[PDB]
Amino acid sequence: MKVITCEIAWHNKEPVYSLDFQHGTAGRIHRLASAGVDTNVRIWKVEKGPDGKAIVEFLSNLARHTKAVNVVRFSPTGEILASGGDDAVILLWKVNDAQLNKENWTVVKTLRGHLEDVYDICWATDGNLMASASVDNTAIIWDVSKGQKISIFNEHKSYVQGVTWDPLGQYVATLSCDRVLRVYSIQKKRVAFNVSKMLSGIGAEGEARSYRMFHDDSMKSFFRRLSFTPDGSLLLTPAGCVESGENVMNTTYVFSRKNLKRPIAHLPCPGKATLAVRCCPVYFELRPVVETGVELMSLPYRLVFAVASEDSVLLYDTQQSFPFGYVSNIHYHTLSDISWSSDGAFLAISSTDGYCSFVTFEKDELGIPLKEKPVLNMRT
Amino acid sequence: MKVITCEIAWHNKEPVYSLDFQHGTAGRIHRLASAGVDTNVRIWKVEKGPDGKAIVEFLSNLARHTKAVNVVRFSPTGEILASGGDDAVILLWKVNDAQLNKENWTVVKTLRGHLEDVYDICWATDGNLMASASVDNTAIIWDVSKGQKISIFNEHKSYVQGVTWDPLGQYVATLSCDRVLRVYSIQKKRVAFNVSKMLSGIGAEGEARSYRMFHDDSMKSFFRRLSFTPDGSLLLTPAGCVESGENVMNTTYVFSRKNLKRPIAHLPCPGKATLAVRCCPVYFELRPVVETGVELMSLPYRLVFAVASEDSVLLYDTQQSFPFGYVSNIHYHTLSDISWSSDGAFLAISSTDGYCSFVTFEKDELGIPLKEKPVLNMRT
Amino acid sequence: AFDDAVEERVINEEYKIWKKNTPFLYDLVMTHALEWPSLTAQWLPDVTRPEGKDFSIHRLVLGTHTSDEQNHLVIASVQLPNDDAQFDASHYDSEKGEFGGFGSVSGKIEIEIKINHEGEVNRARYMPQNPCIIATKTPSSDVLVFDYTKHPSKPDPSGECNPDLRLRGHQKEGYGLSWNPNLSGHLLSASDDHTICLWDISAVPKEGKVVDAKTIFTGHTAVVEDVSWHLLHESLFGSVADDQKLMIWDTRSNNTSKPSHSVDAHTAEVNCLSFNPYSEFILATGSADKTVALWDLRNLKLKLHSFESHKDEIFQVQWSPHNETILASSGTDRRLNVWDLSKIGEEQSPEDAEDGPPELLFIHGGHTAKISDFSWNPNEPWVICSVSEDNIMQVWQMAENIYND
Amino acid sequence: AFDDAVEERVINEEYKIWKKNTPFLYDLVMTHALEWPSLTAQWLPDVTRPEGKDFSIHRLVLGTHTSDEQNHLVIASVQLPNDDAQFDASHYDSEKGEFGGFGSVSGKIEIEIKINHEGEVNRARYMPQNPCIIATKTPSSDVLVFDYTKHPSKPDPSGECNPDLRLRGHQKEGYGLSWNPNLSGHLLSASDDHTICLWDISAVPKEGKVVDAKTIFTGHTAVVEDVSWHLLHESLFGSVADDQKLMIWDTRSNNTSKPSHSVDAHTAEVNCLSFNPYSEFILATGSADKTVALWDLRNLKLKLHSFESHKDEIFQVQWSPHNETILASSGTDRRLNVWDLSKIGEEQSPEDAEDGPPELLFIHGGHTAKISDFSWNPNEPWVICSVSEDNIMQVWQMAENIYND
Amino acid sequence: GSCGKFAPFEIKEHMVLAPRRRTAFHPDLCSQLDQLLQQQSGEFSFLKDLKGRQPLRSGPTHVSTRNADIFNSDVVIVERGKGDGVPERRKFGRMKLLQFCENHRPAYWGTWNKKTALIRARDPWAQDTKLLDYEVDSDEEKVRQKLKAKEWDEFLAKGKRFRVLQPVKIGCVWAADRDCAGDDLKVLQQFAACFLE
Amino acid sequence: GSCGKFAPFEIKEHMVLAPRRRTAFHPDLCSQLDQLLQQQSGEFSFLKDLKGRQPLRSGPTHVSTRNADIFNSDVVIVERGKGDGVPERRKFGRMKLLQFCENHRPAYWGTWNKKTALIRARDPWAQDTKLLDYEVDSDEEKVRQKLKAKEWDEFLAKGKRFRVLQPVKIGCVWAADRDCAGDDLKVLQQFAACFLE
Repeated sequence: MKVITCEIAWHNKEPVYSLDFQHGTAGRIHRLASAGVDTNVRIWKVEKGPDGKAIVEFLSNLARHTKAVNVVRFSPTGEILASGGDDAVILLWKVNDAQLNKENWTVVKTLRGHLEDVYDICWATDGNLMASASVDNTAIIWDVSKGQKISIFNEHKSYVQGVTWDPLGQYVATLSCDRVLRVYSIQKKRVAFNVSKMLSGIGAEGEARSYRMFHDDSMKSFFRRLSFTPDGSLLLTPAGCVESGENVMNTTYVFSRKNLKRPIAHLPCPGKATLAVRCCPVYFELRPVVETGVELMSLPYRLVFAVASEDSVLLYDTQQSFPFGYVSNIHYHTLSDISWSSDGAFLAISSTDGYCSFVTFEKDELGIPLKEKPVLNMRT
Repeated sequence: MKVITCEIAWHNKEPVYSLDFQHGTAGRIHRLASAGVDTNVRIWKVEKGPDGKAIVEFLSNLARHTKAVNVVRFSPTGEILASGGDDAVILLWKVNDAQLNKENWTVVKTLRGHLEDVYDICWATDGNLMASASVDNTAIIWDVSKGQKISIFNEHKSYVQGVTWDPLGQYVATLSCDRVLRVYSIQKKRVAFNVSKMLSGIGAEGEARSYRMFHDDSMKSFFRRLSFTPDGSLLLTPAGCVESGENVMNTTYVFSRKNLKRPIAHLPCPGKATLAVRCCPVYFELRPVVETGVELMSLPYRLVFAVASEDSVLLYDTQQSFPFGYVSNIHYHTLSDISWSSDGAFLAISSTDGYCSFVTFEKDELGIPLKEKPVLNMRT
Repeated sequence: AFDDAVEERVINEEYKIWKKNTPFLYDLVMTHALEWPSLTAQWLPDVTRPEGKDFSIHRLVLGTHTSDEQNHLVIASVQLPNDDAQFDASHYDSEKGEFGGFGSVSGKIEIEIKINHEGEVNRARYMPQNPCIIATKTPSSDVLVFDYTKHPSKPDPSGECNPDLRLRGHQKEGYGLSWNPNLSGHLLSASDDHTICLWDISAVPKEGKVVDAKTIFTGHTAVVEDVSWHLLHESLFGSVADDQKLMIWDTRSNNTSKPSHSVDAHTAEVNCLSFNPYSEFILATGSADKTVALWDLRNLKLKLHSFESHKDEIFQVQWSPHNETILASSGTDRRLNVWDLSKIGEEQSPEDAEDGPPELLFIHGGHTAKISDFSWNPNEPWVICSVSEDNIMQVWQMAENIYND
Repeated sequence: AFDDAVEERVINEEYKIWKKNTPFLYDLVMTHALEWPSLTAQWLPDVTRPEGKDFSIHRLVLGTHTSDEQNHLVIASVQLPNDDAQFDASHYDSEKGEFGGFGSVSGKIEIEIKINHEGEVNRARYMPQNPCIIATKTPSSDVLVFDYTKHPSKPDPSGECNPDLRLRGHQKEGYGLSWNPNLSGHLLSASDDHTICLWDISAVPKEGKVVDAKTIFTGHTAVVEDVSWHLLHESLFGSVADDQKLMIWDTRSNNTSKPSHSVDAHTAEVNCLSFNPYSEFILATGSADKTVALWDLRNLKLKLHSFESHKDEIFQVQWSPHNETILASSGTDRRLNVWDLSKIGEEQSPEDAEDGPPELLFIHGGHTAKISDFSWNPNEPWVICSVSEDNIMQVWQMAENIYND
Repeated sequence: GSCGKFAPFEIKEHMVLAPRRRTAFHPDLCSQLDQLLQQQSGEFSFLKDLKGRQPLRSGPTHVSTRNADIFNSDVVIVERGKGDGVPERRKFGRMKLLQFCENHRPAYWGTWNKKTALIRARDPWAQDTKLLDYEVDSDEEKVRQKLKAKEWDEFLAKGKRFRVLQPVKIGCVWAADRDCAGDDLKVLQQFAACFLE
Repeated sequence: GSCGKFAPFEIKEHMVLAPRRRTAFHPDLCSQLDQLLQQQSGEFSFLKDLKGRQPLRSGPTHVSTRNADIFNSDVVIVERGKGDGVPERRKFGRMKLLQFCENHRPAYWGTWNKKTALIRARDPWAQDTKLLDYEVDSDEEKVRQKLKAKEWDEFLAKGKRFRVLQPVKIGCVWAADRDCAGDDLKVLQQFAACFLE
């Protein structure tokens, strides 16, 4: 793997808050979207050079936002670009057929109904439903085609700093600043699971030592972007605390579908707190297996994902216990968002110091992709 | 000669308005001072590397100024640093024996009495008298040792954008926005010469065709920094217009001491208007002379100087008619100030785009320095 | 007589038509004419990837076959374009309708190290634990061991070589040579003396220069054509001889005259063998029957399969390091056959069966003479270097649409 | 006898003490031992300044003097540190109290081009209008002309040279050679045949290889030791011969047997001459009198001055290209004398007059044999390269405090 | 890793070594093999299991050294101009390199999208007439600016009308210089002083 | 500039040629010289006029080509730490290079500030004892950071406490890898997943 840190600021040295690749791409060159405090959403063209170093070409600028843009997400088809910011309005952009633009984008839908800054956005698999988290303690589910809100979750007690949508279309997961993870049933439109506390073994005096899983306000990152596995089997939630010794340690919790009230495991991240989780959309054939019960889940394939903390990125897969990659000390301030490319050859990382970076992989470096992507057991 | 354009902004990409080397240096390494709109006066250490490319080392920052700093000038001994800005107060800095500073500077005198922005400052040869030009239509002469104003010239009708002091201590030259050059007698403390109009040949029917020498408000530069020759023989005034044919041409006028009401000549600069003139303090032995009346002045030595227009720098000497150097298209916006080094090996150019550049000369490239610097026939 | 002229004409026409059809079948073709014919060819594990460059540099160990000149062990460099550089929209030929143009981009093949060598280099194989150590088989009874870092980049002004180690176990020349991938310093050689010699050079002093044979196996009754260590077991090794026999020997067995297992592999001389890198039970043996036999170590009585598309004797069989189901075999028929194991026993259309058995995947007929030796590139998949008798070396790779599809 | 041993001992002691005193007198000393002695040495006008490097690369044209081996015309490269790099606060030796340390910074001297040459290279001089063209004097009656860009960087496997031009005007060997700096292609040569030959190679066809003499001057009655064109006049040229005579010839004069001016320059053989680059009237002639005579072309009857600090015969006199008042002279006394014109006739302290006349500025005694030829560097001031008989080449520069002060 | 009298292999700055093994290390494996070596039971069929699973493969050798490849990019690419409107490069596949020692014509480096149904990998010598004439081939032989940070800022300030500056510097040209180029002399004469009397 | 059958001299990319003339071209000069060549008047004394004026000199050869040397600097030097407090370099003069072919000891590259009154340029062999022992010398043998634009901005934000980041990247390390370095394996094991039941 190679690490290319960009020495030129994308948003006039203002913090970059979000990144996302165009998932609809099926070739070798990719489209990337970045949001910043400069009230601009910039779309760039990313491709590898002859040597293998990533090269970024500027494509377009979207300045309709009046305040800082915090989250940018592409639809599963890569056709609609969702941008949310401090103006509490979500803009849906599409390609249409203004001096600085190589290609032009225009707003199609203005999703309104939030009262404060929007921090995270997640699409549904079909692309006709969307979910957004905001500072106003509410997570709103929107009908994309109608461009109107369809449900509001106000059970949160603080800022909602992360929302993910189940690829099987059964649950919606929200992480809030109140150290509480919430899982809402997509059919009941109510709260299905609450995950706030956690016990750690047996106490010294035979007591039930129970603490809070997630971090307090001391986190330096606005976001707690958890994520579902592309197959949907596992749920990865950053910003977790484990009382290993007399002091707590930062970790990312890993939950199963079989039981969502207790995680299978936790990936520890000593040092700073984990804030983002993003999975590679490529299903890989299993590595030559040394037979052990080490795998997080036992399925014929494996999936690579990345966990971004304040100052590092850890690259894990499904079957190994230890991460196969670790990058750190490439940005002078807290990281904001990570995004994989469609082919898995790029991992874009954004940080609040104003500069972004890329992690590139050679052909079949992560693994051998499956011949056919496994079919999903959708709930609907 | 070599040109080294700095790719890193000295004043947070804000415009740089002035530059001046420490004239008191007698070695190979020099001290440079830069003023900007960021309300900071930055002192750097400049020296040539092993290859010959200029290298800039940051030394100190002076943030006592509240508004943009427009002019920075070093005393002839290089011991007192004069800084003037939009706050109408001139700070005199000295080295005394604030986290970012390698060396510390503190204000000694706060010269007050101006009502608007200060644009130009000139020291006297003895270093005990100073002259400053300001937006308030007044040029003020200060007693440096007493730290108080000693004289005010209010004969100007617009902004005063340049003041120079006679090395022989007889005259003070001011260039104002009213297209008028003024020469004040240093002893009478009154106006000695007015140079505004100029005739060009005979008309078509004998009429006395007379136009205005200097540029109108269309000038893109705040400054009209004229300069005296280090020996004092000649006076160079930029921002001049000559009606050669039916159209005007930008030029820098060259006047003699014998008569100050008519220039000897004009150096034409087609394109943009000239704004700054700065002379090299090194007296050079005459080049192998092809016998012609080409020399501006006939003396055993010669002097190299530079004229900076909005987008170019022309390098002249005394005896040649055509400039021996020309540099252009190194900055994206108007140049502000130029300054020679003590040994003549450096020429620092500042521009309003936020970046500065250096013109370096190899050993004895400009000429052969005189064994002994000629003594000046001061008037006083 | 007319035989030589007719053969030359037919071979020239076949090479011309193969060159004309090469764009449809290959993604990389690099034909280079060496100074002298090479009897051996092996890819070195080194790949240097200079940062900021669009190519990688691989290395090859080769020999020279001079009738009456000075023979050399050669280490050469080959430049291969990087995968990221294989997609480039440099120029668009509006006539041919391709992103082509001959341009100036070309593969750079050059000789890096030449070392003197008394006699022909029958086969040169580097030690996996140390690529600096290379063992060469001479036309003499001794096996030579060189360290190319201890020799000048240019050969000596005159005279024969000064080998770092000389191993004297045989009585005649040989061609089979293999290092132990699990025990550093253990070398096996096979020769016409009907014996296999095992040396252990892991205890040689600094000033030592001659090593005697540690063990001699005399089970074979004919010329032992090839010997090869097992890729996962530090004790088992296979050998194929001219007596139509393949023998599996255990170094822990005290009987040096009877192998642990014996198999009547073929009906004529068996010239080569190679173990599959991904399966510890599967190996392949190429014979003079124009056949390649697949053998399972768990069932040695039954031949797993017989690849039968060659037209003459087979001298080298090597597995692909990047795919367990891919095999390769070369021989005197000037052809290099690549076979897929996963296509054995599959139904075939009547016209497809005309070309050959379903297990046959690819045919390389770019050689105008007997293919002396070929080797898979362990770093770049599907890249094979083959050297033939007419001092021709070809580093090639078949088209992606042939194996990927 | 004892003379050789005593001379060798004294010269070795003198070289040792000179090496010990070298830091006080030089800012640059580069002693290099060549493969063979060089009878000629000339600085090429090329100076390559690689960006991002602390040095420049100059080039030198040299010859070889082999008794019975193959002779070569050599073009060599010398690395000299840049002026900006001469001030460097890298290390501070707390013991010796200097910013010194031997370190790893050193001058790189290497041979770039070697061309075959039949016979010794008596003197090689490049054409100023084209540094690619170099004229060489052989021990034969012909003068050779080479273009080093038309010859291989390495010499031919065997055989003599292949000169680009052969000029046949003389009957014996010679040493004086000079191009015309105002007329391209005009070459003057002097030999023991008592004549001076002028060639014009500016009209040679592409396939031409032999050029006959355009003009022959026969004024001298002895061996014409040296000839040199005037630096500003395309018609006048000076010559010094063994008949104690210096003659100024005009090519416009139809009399090829009588010079335009004749001067009884010295009391013995005059071996060299050179015109001042800054004054068209002043020239200098070095004689066997151990003297250098200064001549004004406006008054030839009176000798302007006589420099008299040499201890033996003088063979080369060259002016400094960067200072009109600086002159240099070398000879068989193993010394290179540098003189200041502006110090002629100055009062001198009693102990200073012991060293020599006031016009004498510097003495270079780092050569243990006769200085065959020296040359000023036209790009770096005060840098002189001198080659002696004992295959020793020295590129040096005296201390700054000696001339600047 | 020194074997005998030979020094261990020295890995260069940008060298990569192909893996020595292609399978994970199983501890009991060899032992089990020994059992399967002595039982000689033909109950196991490897070819039968081959078609029931995916073939074991491995990828090209990549760099895995600690802190090996870390780079910085100071350039943003800005493309201006419609150009020729060439088709999509992605749909043209890999660029093939075909070079031959005996060919006077230089090496071929380009794509090949011609389609046939007769030139098979099973038969390299299979002729395909009416599409390829089998004759000897060798008979005879808009803007994409790479802006730096400062240039990117200027482009953002101006837009598509912005162009990178081309610095124009003229060296020291003197009246006494004789070998100085005449073009620079005339360009500097364009600024010649004009006197008044 | 082609002379005869020889091509004109080709100036390389970074080549400089020493000037062919050292004086400005005077048109009538030669003619006057011709007159002065035949008049032979001893009225002119060059040595007398030499002491009445400055010697004619010229400087080292410099580059004068159009657009020859134009460079960009993206680095600002920031010096931190008192260091050893070494004396001023300027007062130590030029660094002398003294190298000898016969010396086993490497070349000397350093200043020389020893002062004598006996080792004169007029007499190289003049000995100066009691200061220099005349024996064979060759007998046997704080932080200055170079910040980029982004690092300079971070330094301005923080101050002297700021230090440049050292990126830490660990390549692809897999459980099946056998030749992978153990240090990276343990560093990655430091992040090993912990399961709960």
